[PDB]
Amino acid sequence: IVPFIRSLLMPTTGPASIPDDTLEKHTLRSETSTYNLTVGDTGSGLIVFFPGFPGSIVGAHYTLQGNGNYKFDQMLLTAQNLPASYNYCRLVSRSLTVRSSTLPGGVYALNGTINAVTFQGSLSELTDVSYNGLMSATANINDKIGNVLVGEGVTVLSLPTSYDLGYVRLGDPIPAIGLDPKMVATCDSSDRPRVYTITAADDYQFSSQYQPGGVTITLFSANIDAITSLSVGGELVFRTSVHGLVLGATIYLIGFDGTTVITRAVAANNGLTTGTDNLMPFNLVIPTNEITQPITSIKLEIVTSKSGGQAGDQMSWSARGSLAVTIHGGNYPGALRPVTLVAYERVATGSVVTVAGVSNFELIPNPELAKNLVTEYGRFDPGAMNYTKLILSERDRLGIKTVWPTREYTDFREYFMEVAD
Amino acid sequence: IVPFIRSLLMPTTGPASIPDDTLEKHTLRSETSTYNLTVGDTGSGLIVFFPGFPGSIVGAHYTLQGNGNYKFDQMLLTAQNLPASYNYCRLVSRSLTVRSSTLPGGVYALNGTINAVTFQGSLSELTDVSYNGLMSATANINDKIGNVLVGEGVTVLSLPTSYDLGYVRLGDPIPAIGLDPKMVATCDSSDRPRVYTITAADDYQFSSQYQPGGVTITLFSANIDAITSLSVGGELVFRTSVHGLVLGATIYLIGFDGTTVITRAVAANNGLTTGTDNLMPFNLVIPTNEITQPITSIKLEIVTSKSGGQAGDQMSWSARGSLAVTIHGGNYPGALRPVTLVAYERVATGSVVTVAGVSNFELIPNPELAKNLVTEYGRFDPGAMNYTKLILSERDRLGIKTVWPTREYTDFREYFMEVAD
Amino acid sequence: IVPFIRSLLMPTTGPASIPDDTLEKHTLRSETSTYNLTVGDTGSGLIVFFPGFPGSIVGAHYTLQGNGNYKFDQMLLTAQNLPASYNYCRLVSRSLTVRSSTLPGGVYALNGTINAVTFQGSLSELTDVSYNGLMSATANINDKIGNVLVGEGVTVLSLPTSYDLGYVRLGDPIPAIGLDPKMVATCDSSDRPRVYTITAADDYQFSSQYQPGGVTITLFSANIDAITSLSVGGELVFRTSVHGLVLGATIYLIGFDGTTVITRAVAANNGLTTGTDNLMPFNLVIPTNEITQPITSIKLEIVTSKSGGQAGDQMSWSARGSLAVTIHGGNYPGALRPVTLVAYERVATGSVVTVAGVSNFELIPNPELAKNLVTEYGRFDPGAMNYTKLILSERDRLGIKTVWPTREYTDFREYFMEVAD
Amino acid sequence: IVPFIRSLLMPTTGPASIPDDTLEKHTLRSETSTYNLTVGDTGSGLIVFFPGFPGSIVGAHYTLQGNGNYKFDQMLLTAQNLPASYNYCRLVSRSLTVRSSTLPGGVYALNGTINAVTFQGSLSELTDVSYNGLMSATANINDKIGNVLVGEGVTVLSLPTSYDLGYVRLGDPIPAIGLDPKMVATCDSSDRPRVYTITAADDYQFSSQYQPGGVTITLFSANIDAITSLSVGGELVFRTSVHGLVLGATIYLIGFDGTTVITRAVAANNGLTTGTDNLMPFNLVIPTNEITQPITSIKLEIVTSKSGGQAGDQMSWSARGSLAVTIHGGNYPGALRPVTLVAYERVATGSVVTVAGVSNFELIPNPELAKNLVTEYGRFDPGAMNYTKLILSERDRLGIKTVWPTREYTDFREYFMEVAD
Repeated sequence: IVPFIRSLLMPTTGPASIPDDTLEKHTLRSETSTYNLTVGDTGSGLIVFFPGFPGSIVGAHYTLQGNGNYKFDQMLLTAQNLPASYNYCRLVSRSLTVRSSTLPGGVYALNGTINAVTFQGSLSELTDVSYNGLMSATANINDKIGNVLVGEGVTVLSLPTSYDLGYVRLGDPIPAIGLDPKMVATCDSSDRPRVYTITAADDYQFSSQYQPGGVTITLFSANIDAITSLSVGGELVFRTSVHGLVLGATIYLIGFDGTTVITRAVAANNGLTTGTDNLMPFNLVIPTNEITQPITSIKLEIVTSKSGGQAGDQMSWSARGSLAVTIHGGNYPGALRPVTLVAYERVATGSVVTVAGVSNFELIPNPELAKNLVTEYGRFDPGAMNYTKLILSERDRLGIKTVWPTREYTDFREYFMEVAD
Repeated sequence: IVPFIRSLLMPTTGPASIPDDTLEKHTLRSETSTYNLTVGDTGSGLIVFFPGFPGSIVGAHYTLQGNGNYKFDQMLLTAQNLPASYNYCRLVSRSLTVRSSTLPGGVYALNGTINAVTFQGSLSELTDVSYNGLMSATANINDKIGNVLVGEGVTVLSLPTSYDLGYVRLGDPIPAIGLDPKMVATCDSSDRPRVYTITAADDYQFSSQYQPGGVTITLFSANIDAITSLSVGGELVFRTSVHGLVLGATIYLIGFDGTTVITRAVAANNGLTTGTDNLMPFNLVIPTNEITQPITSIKLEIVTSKSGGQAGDQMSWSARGSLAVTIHGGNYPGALRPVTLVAYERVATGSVVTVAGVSNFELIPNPELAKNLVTEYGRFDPGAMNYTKLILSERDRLGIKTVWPTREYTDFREYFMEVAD
Repeated sequence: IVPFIRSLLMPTTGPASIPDDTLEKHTLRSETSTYNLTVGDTGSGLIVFFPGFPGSIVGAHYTLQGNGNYKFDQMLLTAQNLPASYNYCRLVSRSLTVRSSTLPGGVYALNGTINAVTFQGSLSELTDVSYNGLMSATANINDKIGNVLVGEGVTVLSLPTSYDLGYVRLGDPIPAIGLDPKMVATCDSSDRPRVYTITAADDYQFSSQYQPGGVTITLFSANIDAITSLSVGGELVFRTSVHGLVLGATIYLIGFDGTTVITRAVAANNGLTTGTDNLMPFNLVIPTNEITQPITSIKLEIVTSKSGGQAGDQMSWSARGSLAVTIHGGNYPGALRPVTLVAYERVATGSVVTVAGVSNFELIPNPELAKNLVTEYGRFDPGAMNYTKLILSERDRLGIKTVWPTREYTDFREYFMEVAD
Repeated sequence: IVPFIRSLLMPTTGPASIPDDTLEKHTLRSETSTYNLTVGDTGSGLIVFFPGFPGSIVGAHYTLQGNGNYKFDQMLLTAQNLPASYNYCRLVSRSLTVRSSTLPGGVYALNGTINAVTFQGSLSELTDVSYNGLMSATANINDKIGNVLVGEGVTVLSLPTSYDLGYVRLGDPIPAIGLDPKMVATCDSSDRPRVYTITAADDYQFSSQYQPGGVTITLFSANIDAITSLSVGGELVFRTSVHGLVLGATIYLIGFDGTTVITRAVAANNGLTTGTDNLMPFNLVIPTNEITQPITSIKLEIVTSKSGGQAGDQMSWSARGSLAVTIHGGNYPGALRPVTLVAYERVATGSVVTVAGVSNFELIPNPELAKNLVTEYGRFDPGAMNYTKLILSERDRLGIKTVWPTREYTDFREYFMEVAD
């Protein structure tokens, strides 16, 4: 127990039912997140948070490098894997703190500052993720924070991205036996899916002379976002006057760090018939476990080649067609929607950047846990929503930020927490 | 600023946040719609409006013809293309006025009357769209209007089709580079998709003697609705005792005027094996930009033919199978749901029918605009919803129509607007 | 007499002192503006207003043409030329009405609609001046108006663009005798000048083979705004390895209709020395009387040529340098700042578009009129400003527009004018 | 939203309209400033702030050196370049914090103290900029601060330098196409220009014997200030009895660090005629982009030389004449007017000096942004100004400083911020 507003503004307090109209028998839980990330050779890095993620995914750590590129480090998660025990969930509140806790055994460099912003969009949508670039990702003053000393730390508060949302299904494993030992079956978050429609080519003319092994072109590359399962569908129709051409095609899903996270054969070894229409369907389904880090983009590669060939080939074809990437439950707010970036720099190489937080949820147990876990509709307390609405409404005057300098936030935890001690 | 009810009942007033439980940081906007449509040779025509469309599509103009058929004229849209600047949106209120403004340089014919109704369904669902046919599309007296003088004009008011709806994603373009110059990548409205399942045939027997070029049959034709992207999936399995038959199949998407709006090859040039099962998959994905006018139906054509053939063929096969048309975000209310028809007749050929309106939305800026556009949760003012509920509840006693004679509506704009002048 | 708010919201009422802190002995005046513009062959046209212009310039009329170009018609002014009788001035309020009053002797075509917007910028800054393009020039709903019947008309209200502004000096003629009969001497509006700095070229390389008469290139072309006097200054330095090159340069000031409004020789017939630096100064001063229509842009043309020349010239030079266009009193708000466009279309060719309005000012008489005109500081009435501030503050809720459908505006003239009848 | 006083005294709070009489439709924005400056070999440096700068320029960093000279490091700016999105602006409030965040990897030297003052004049007007020299730049006790520990930090608060000021035009780029790729066209801040009139010489006699290449003298050197565009005009008349003398002249604009920031040829290679008057005009126009660091002075150099010459020359001339340097919008308060210096010393070489702040403005969007950005007159709340006046009036008793020890300032953020938490 704790009035929803208390939990909303100070999640470390514990959970409370969200006072909206979504009346479902459920249970409440608090999940911690503790990490001791290590600073890289550059002393700069980036932590990406999914403030409203309806599940155990909290964020991911990337380190910046000499080449100015990022290198995925690891995913930031919940103390326990919710999908393992519950099937449905809803985020009530969340709070996290990035802050350094060490100093290499050979340094006294207070070194370290932090910049943080809350982008109203998906990771791939950011137009600039440099330390200082972040500062202008939003126009909202209460969603930024500049040069906070790393020692002091920063606090990330998760304000609501909408209420009266339904429950999300965690990527819980459904019962299933198979021949393959590594076979996985799960019921994924589907509701409110995101769809990206890509018109790869509209009668695009291709041509290059022969080549042993074939010539390869990257037809397109688009920015998409995904943390959980998605699927590509659609079809590409090819036409050619040439004889004996064998097309090969592969789709790639690239991580935030430029790394290829997933690769699939849309159609390898395909023979093109002169004159007739050559259909090349897409039937991709990428499961969650295969997505080892956030997907920032997708690209299509086509490797054209001919059965014989000399210097005489001048291989050529024409392609028309569009695809449709569908990331399940992608449009459920907070699932991919708001991203909070916490960038640090000048931090002593090797020093630790400690992350600690709490996530509160409304959950529905899986068949097994449901036998010992009682569920109930939320406690009823009038005007709880109105007050929330009022609060949020007057959010900026009240100074309720999403990214706070831990000190300021701490003083707020009395500046409206000096009642019921 | 303007109490939601003021905006709801008089949209020309400006926007206001919807007082529901969907708490999201957003921005408010008003978009105008101005058109000067020209009357055809018949002096009769039809304007189709999508009252609750969550975006820049307001409606479409069709002109009636001698053959008694309609001819699509053009789409009615918002002053600016929202998907270009915002990614998510929600309609707050909308108001439009159809009314004549001219008279050919050789006429003094007051000529012109208007009939209008608000159908609780998709365009294709209308059982009669004739001038007088409309009058009985709904049983609600406050959703009809008969023989309003065209000079006087009519006003279309957009009442809520549900509240607490989430944001819709506009067909905004996602970042992407490709080889084709005319390559398009966008993130479409997906949430609350509409699905039509069509069982094309259940062991349907086909047979006709040979024919040079082949014989062609239209397997089925069904009414579906679509304004934005959709996709057809499924599969048809064929069986045949005959040898060397090559099946060809194409899908058509027809406009409201009978015109073919889109055509795709589901599978052209396919060879049927005697005895074995012959699978014919569907992997269609129709992007929005390709839909030049509302889609009222879909049909499948199969062209069967044999490799040799004389008078000896008696080509025959059997097909089983069902498809599944999915129009993304189709079931989000107002996306396709309520259609308001404004039919006019007896209007002087060549005279202008002027359309003017305002659409108010709650919007979320795209990554670029988000750097100068601040967003906030809606202003909190208690009892705003209740009053709305009350108002709507007592909607018919209060005489709040969706289609008004501009005069009556004008007097209502004082009959409940004579406060705060 | 009339409370400033009465005058502000209903200028046809008469003048009143502005209740700000600019305490100067002055006099009050109302000036009418009556015009009967004639509709062109296209039936479409554009009227440009300078709502806050501190003087006798009200606007200008342009007619659209087949080639889709505009043709300046004439300037819209005050009943009398203020600069002739006063030296200083300040605009208190202004109101204007565009509306058709005729119908060719061979037509009964109600034909005609109007679109109007108030752009927060100079004329040249508009990114689209088409009939429908205007509709999205501002995001403010109360600064647009769509498809108003031309017969009904539109009313342009002039809201304040800032208060506590000083007096502007009218282009009044100063005493002066000269040898030239057409010699003119005046004291212009200077305060708050606008400055445009143009870096024409930074070591720009030029080269083309000989040519009798020379080869001519347009170095640059930029958008600037001016209605009254301006002046170009600066300098271009040239370098050349070639011998005997004679450069010629001219500056053009182009009207809104593409027409050249003014042309001046920055430096015609100039000999370039090989090796040394060749300075080409600008000392232009364009007086008001020479500006026959609003200046939308400026461009520089350089005609290079050689003393001898065959096919052997390969004339070439390099130029570095920037100019500085200074439009006197250009940044005084309303002097060029807000432009209100009133576009009409479908209007019967030959029909009259009547313009009528009133402008109220605070004025200081010239030496001669000052002998019979008594001046006084404004009448003091407490809270006049606050109420104004309050009103303007709550401007959008109150529905106070800058462009109104004359009918609505008329009803407002009671909806807040039903007191003191 | 936030009462102007809250924003004024605690800018990190957000923007609010200034409650003065300058009524203009506008928009409000907060811009951050984050920098991690590095301490030089001397451990001492100087940060120069322009507290009231009406735009994106916040200040500039200089490092002190062994030779006791400063070396410009870089300009301190706003998170985003305002001139890129807005055309007009007005500063509401500003707050900045200089403070160290590191310590070299080989030190434990708390080392570091700060001195800060707010000079009521331009940078070039300071009579002493040494660490301790600053302490006596003002007599106001609340505009100084001595030996604040660098670790603790200092806070720079921006008090009003006048109200009821008009909007300033940002150096926004005006539309323009040219032959040179690096051609730039912009509309600069002009209103309230500063003018320096320099009488270079009044019949100054010059004479020196011949010299190959010529003899060069620096005619004059004066202190002027400029951060944005300026222009030099005027003329020098020369007289000589000698024959065949070719004068060359160049103007230099020197930075705060003694470095030449800009150099221009006023007139290179000029032949002096014996007896007649020899005019040497100035037509300089220095654009903003060329000013890479604040200009602290200007000087004129004249290189006299003769066509022939042996030991026989005794070159001599006489010059009369005065120039007029005009820095556009230079006298708009805060544009150059008050400078706040933050000097640090004894800081560990290599350690970081972190700068962080917020700037709040009232802005007018450029033509493009104006289509999605709504503007409004300021919110009206009575007595807001009076209270301000009262506050400022009693400024010293209340202890409202412009330079605070971050600790004291922090406690003030409760000592008058313990209301509305």
